[PDB]
Amino acid sequence: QTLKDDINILLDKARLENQEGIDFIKATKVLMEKNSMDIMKIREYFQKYG
Amino acid sequence: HMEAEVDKLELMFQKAESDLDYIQYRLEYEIKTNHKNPVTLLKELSVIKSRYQTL
Repeated sequence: QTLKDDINILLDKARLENQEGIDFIKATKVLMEKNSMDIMKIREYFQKYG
Repeated sequence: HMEAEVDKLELMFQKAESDLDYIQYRLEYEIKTNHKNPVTLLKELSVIKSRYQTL
């Protein structure tokens, strides 16, 4: 029983780490789009200034 | 004399043996007449208790 607990318990930590992972990459890939505009907005600015 | 006593002792042992032999014979009979087991259960429990630590 205790063995089926551990073997279950572990499976849980892995279900998670695949998750806590599978949305980081997307949670990071949204700050990417934000920092990608924020440069392109800074770049478009410094070329002209106005 | 003592030889006679020993003849008895030997006789008793022989009985004890066929006593034991019967008890066994019966258990085997009750066993045959009905239809898992702990034997393969141990092998299975080592296969799991292993690939748990591997995984």
